[PDB]
Amino acid sequence: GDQRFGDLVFRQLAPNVWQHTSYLDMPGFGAVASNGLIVRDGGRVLVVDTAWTDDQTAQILNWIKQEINLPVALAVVTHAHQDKMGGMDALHAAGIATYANALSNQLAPQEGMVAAQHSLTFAANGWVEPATAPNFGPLKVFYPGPGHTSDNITVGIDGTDIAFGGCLIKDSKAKSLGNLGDADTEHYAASARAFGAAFPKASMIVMSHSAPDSRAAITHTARMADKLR
Ligand SMILES: Nc1cc(-c2nn[nH]n2)c(S(N)(=O)=O)cc1S(N)(=O)=O
Ligand SMILES: [Zn+2]
Repeated sequence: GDQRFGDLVFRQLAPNVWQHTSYLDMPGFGAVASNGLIVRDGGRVLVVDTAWTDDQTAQILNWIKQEINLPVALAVVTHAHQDKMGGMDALHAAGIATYANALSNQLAPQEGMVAAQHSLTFAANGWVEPATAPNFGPLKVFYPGPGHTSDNITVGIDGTDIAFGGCLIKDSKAKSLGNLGDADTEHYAASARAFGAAFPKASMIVMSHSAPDSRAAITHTARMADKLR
């Protein structure tokens, strides 16, 4: 099921969707996995999140070239942390248009990241303003509210039963909400539930640090976050 390519792992989730996995070795802690997505939309490819580094992200582009052999139209990055935006330079060097929440772009310098080249903005209910997400095809971007970070965004894949929660969502058997360093403990539970309500028919929930899970990943994350309030 899992395909090893260089230092990365690729898993096909649907006929047109793959999960990319990259690892960062943390001294005395062990290797930390981070997941993103690759979506084929006809004659082009769309990417959600970079890998931890530029070299790992260049390896994602190399896998796309070999396995799909279609051009990457754009990438969406889900917040200004290393696991999601660490490889922006490799996207830019390749000529790929990059998009992130305007807030992620504003926080990127303080977070030691390079901003995406375009900014997404959101309505009062969390849905992306469509003029800011042109020709996004099946990528349905939703800002669920502050949680893992104040800028965290999520992506539903239209035409599939998949939705990507990024670092906001943890798996159904997680014992904690992960790095809470930049988190909004007050609003986390409502943000997790808002992601679930935005994509109510998504049955496969993809996240940054666990393998794809059922909707119990959303409800369990919300239940752990209810304890932070
Ligand atoms: N272990 C780890 C977990 C998280 C995490 N993400 N979501 N929940 N926790 C993050 S993140 N996205 O930066 O906040 C980074 C690391 S590290 N120190 O780079 O290994
Ligand atoms: Zn993060």
